Amino acid sequence: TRIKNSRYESGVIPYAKMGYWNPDYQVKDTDVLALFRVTPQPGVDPIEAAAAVAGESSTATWTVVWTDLLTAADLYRAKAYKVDQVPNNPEQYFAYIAYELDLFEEGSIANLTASIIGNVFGFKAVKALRLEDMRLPLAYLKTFQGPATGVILERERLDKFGRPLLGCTTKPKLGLSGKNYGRVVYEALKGGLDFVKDDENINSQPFMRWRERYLFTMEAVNKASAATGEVKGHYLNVTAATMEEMYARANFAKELGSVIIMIDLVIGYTAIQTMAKWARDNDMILHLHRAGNSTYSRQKNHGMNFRVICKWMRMAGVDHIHAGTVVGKLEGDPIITRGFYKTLLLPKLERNLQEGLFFDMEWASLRKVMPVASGGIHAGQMHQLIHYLGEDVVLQFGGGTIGHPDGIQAGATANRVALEAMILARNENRDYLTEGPEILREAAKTCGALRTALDLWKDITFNYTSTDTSDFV
Amino acid sequence: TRIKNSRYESGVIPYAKMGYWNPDYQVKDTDVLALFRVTPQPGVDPIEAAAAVAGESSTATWTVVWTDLLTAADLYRAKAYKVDQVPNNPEQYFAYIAYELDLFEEGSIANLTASIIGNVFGFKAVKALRLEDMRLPLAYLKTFQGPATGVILERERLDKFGRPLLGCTTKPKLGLSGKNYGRVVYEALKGGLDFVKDDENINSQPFMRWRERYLFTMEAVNKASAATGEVKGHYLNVTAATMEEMYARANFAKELGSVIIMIDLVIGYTAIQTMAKWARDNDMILHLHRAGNSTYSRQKNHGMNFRVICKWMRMAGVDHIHAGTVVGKLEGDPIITRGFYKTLLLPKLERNLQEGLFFDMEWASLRKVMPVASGGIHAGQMHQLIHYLGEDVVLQFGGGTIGHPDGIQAGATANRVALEAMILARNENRDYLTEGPEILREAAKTCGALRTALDLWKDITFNYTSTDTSDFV
Amino acid sequence: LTASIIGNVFGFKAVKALRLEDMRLPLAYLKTFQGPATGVILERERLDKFGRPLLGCTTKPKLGLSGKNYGRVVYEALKGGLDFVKDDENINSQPFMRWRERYLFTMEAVNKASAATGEVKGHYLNVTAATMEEMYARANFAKELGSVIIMIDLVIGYTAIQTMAKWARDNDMILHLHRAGNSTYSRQKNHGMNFRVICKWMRMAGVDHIHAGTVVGKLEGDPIITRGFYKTLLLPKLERNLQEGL
Amino acid sequence: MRITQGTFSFLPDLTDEQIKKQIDYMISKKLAIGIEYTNDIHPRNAYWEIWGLPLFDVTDPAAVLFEINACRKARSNFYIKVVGFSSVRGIESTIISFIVNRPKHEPGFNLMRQEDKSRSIKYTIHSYESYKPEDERY
Amino acid sequence: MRITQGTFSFLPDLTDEQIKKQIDYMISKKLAIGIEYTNDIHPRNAYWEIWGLPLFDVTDPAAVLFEINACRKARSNFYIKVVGFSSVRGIESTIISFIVNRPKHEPGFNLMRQEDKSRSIKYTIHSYESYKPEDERY
Amino acid sequence: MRITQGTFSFLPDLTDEQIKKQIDYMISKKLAIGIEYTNDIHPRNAYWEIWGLPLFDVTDPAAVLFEINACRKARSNFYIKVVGFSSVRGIESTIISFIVNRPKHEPGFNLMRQEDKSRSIKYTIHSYESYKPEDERY
Repeated sequence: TRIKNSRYESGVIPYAKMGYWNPDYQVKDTDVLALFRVTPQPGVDPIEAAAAVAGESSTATWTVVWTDLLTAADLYRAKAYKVDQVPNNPEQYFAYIAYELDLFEEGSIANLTASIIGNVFGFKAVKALRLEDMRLPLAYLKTFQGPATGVILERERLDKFGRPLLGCTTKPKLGLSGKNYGRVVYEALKGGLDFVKDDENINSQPFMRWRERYLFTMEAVNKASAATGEVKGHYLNVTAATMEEMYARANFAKELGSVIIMIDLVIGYTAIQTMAKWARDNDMILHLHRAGNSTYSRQKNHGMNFRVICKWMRMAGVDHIHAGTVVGKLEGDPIITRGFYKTLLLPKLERNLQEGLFFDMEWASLRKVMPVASGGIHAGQMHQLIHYLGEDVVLQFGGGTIGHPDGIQAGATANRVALEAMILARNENRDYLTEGPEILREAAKTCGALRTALDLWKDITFNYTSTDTSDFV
Repeated sequence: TRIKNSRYESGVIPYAKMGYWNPDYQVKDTDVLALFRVTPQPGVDPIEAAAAVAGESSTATWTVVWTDLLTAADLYRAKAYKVDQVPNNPEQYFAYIAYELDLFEEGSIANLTASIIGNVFGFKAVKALRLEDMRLPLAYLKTFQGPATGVILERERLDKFGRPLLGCTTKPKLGLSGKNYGRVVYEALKGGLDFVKDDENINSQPFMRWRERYLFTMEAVNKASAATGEVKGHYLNVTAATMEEMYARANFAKELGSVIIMIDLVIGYTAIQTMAKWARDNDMILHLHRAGNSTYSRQKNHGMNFRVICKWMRMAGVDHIHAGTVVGKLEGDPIITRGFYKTLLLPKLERNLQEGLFFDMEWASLRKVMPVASGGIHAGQMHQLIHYLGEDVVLQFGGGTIGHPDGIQAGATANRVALEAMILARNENRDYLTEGPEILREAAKTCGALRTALDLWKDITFNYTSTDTSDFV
Repeated sequence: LTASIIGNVFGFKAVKALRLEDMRLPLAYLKTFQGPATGVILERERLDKFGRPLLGCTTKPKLGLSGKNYGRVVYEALKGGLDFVKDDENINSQPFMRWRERYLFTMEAVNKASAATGEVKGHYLNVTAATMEEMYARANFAKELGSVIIMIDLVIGYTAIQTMAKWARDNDMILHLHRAGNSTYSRQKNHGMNFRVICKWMRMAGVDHIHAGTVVGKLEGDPIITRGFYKTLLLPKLERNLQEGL
Repeated sequence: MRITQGTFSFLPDLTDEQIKKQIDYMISKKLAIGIEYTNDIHPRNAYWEIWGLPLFDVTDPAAVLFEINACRKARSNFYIKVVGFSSVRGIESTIISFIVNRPKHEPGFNLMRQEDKSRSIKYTIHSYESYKPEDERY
Repeated sequence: MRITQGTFSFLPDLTDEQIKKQIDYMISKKLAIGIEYTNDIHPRNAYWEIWGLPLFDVTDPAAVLFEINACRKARSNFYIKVVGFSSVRGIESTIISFIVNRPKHEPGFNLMRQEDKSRSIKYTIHSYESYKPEDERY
Repeated sequence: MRITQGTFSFLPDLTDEQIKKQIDYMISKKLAIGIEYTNDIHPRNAYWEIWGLPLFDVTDPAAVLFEINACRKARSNFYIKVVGFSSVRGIESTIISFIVNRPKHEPGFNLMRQEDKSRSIKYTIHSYESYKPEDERY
């Protein structure tokens, strides 16, 4: 007798008809925008698919519920407002969705992600789904901290400008003892590297508990500083099972004087945000290793594109983040990669279909995240590295240092000299990309360390077909 | 010069040659085993790919390093000991890899995943990669806590046995105030549901701050208890940006006497592990919403299969985890899903190629996790539900409850009656799968709400092709 | 915000007189603020009183009464029909009555008033004090005894007010703000700061109540100007209106 | 005693004509109209029992007055109130709630004074009728 | 009100026939069968009175039905339930518990709302019948 | 030893011609150019002695090179560096800093090891020359 008869009378109706599809919607400067790469099941109308993604990631459900009336439903419902066919693919479409600001909890990556990537990726009606880019609004971006230290403050604390930084992940990955670990750290830092680091999987294990590594490593870092006159640092990994344990390692790092520490993306968003606040509160540089990322970022048909993670992580307040190399061993298209670097460094982003940046985006003055290039690179590629990656980046040579036949110090010097020669040439306005090999050759004439390096990995290359590629090239 | 001449002299060599490929390797009961679905780049030797994944996720690096000599290298190297082609996909192969127990930090999901899924997914030489299954050894498992509560203790705290539990995610997902939220909670619990819950994205927003929801919701929960004579509860979502904020909400839940709380997978492994300990130390049931999971568990060619997540989360200590409704609106192949439930429920696990379980695995007496079926289900599928999902599970009807025309109490009663009716029939040894529609229409003769719910979603079905299917069907 | 906007300009020799009439706080800046700890809506929901103005009473005489006596007035006025009763702005802790007695006795009167009427009753327990520590101690005791509401004076300062707004938000308590001292700079038209500005700052700070004026009462209150203050505090959006002063 | 919850409980019980005008008011403000009741008038009993679903696009006050008299009939010895709900963005809550039916006699409340630390007291308010099972109240 | 503890309390009271079927089921799953009762249905009363020792190697459901009726005869106005216990290593707990006897009329429960800090409430649920001595309940 | 602070300290000391090119680069980046010096190369000594005021809208590298030499002449045995400051909103900081003069010989640093709690050490780095008054260093 009280049963309803209207839009809210019990029963199932298509999402496109529940208010989730509105091609006339005018985007508000306060809306959170998302761009998905939708692949609906055969037989499913893409508009209805986009609308299902818009519905299920905001306020809808598979059937009509009258409780909507008890809220400002017309405002809270997300709207799919645009659907374009993917350039050369009859099975994919780019769906633009707008979300009202009031839907999200201020400064929480977890809540942001809970809505955006909560259930939509498992919908049967949608054969494949991928989050390609997001437009975080100024007013929302202001509720976040942003990089704890930031590229500018970082360089000022390190007293190092106008040139990339150099680091090195200790090798072997696992297995080394504390005393020996520090040995490697001393040699590489004194040799010329700015940083040395624990591997993402180096925490606390039977072959080496963490406290010894911290002690010995700090002795190594200080000797190096005293042996070079530079502010040196080693990424002490505080990654652990619980927040209490992580705090225990970060605080010990703080007590011993470390300028920097590291964490793995695998700890999770909440732990990350917690650490980002800790770093801002404790004048520490916070390096983030993207462990596990490629698990959902590699393929072009499903998952999340790394540039979105770049936005979220810069918001969270992380100081460094492996954004990829272009000539290394890991996946990384040059143009898409330029996208990642811009997202982490620029104060404002501009739409660029080639780079995969679908939205213009102000950064509300949040500090800059320092990009890290690591995996498979070596001196000799320096011209390409500078050319693609630029000035603001940490060039990390793991085996590219320790592998040198004349010792760790030698490996490090080779990289440091290679790096400086190349940017001294850049500054001189030389076509260093072209003159590259010769520039290194001309520098190696004065440093045996470099000469050797240049011969060892002379033809070492990683040419393969990319998976994460542009659609407008 | 004191250079080298052997296996550790500077230089790059194939992975299969660095000691990462061994078809004769003898698996130790203490080893951690992994099964990867590998898609090598055209021109790459499957075996060399396997070995690469083996090396890159263990101790290897693109170039030899003599520092291996300072460790028991031969022991810390992971070894791919078996590689076979996937049944009907010549581009793919299943690769078994063994890791030394000493490689992992005890009781840490972060360290575990940092090694296993750290960088191998972004390797160029491998076009696609997916971690299909893991074999965690007793010795390692004993270092983890396991579910804080466990199905058994949970059932004893609720005093409800021999039948699935019933829940309902409040709808709309977002937009509702605290006062109105409590109204829904009272009505549904009172009508027959065992649980009601916050949606994964309901944390604390402008339209509703968390503390109000907690106070009103607890008033609603106790009223339902007094009105039914049952132990009732509501999943209070404590998901937040920082760990401190999460404790603050969990503690309030504990302060007000809630019997259960929930968190989103999106907070991260470290935050999850931290909360699992808190729930164990505070007698709280901890529900985990798989938020974001399908972001890497959907496609069959790349990512991580959900059962791996089931294993990591059971180890972590979660009490509930969404494991799918086979006939719901989200992906769910019946055989693959049966494996999900077994992983979470059984004390011993048996290899079954149809289910996707590639290893035999003792659970080391770790407690059982209560699987949760949620998404587009309604009364009328009850027979299919009991048949596919089983006795131990929480059937969650969100829209399938609140969408009832006779109100929320009625909607809940329909589900509660259908459930008991079907269980009663199952127990009476009847072939309920076949007699399902009858058993319901039969019980519906005595319950209007049920009848009403049966006519409303009679035709509603979500039949689509499965993306994650067995390779041995 | 205030340090920049009103830090020095008002004492600049070259400017004979200056008055901050209004400000437009950007949306992106407003999100960095908490806003009312409780808010009108949730407040009416915790009181179960809608569709009508609420009723209060400031105990009189302003000073001099004892705790025991203070509770007498509270009980009588609540049971009589008022929704609230309150400590006067200058009632804190003094020789004629220390705060703890007042809190103890008043809470008894409140609970009696609730039992005698079937309504949720409350008494603004004033936690205004010299230091933050002391204020927390008073606020926390009110929290302990179950008070549904407390009050503070604008005279404690912006930082103490913001500290309290957070506390009230985190402890499910209604936060009432008495404009103590406001007219000291908001009365004249040629120099000072217009009250609608303070209304905005205070709404941003997170206070739950604020004296915004009576038009026909004993205190300054132009009907149109006052209407401006009210909208500034209630409306979800403000519209330019020269007649009001916005 | 007289329960004074509700917007007009200090005034005499409203006539159906007065109730009618209050409905016209609610209608004029585009509100959802709900009818509720209980025999547990604790001021903190936020969720009274609901009478059917709320009446949404009401235009004819007689339709509402109808249910009100229907509920009165089915719950003579219960408290019954009418509630007006607003969906406007900044409100999304009740903006009116008044009593439309009271049992003949209201015993009142019992107050418990549990002695805690020092002079502190943990209070408990409970209606006398609530000490009996529902079907035996009023 | 109807106490809905028990696996089938939303369905009508089971017949001896249906109970016999449930016993077959329990027997098929090698469960240890016990009978318990109380006149205090507080949802948190984990320890009902036990009717003798639990029947272990049950082969004939009549033996169980006999005691169920024997208990009924002795505690006619008490709630009576049957429990199935599993000793399988990972379980070692009840895996089914259903009502086989209800008193004639159930008053329901009383809800105490003790006001603690701020808006917090410490609740206490108590059956109206439990306010009387056992020999005088139902 | 050789102090490696500065952007190109791993390359041979720059020639006035090479320096001239760097000044070109700075000019193109619309940077402000400053000249600073000290005889206390402690890496944490963030404030070297400033040489006059920074040069702002520079168009001729020779002008800058003039002061670099003017300073070299006045501070033969001091470290001297050229700094490039950017004022772009996001940067507002030094974006290049290189050495343009070193004393004839650098003794290096002393490393104090003050034993603290357990195995922890509170370190102190100090140049051997800094142990001498300014007018006697290098």
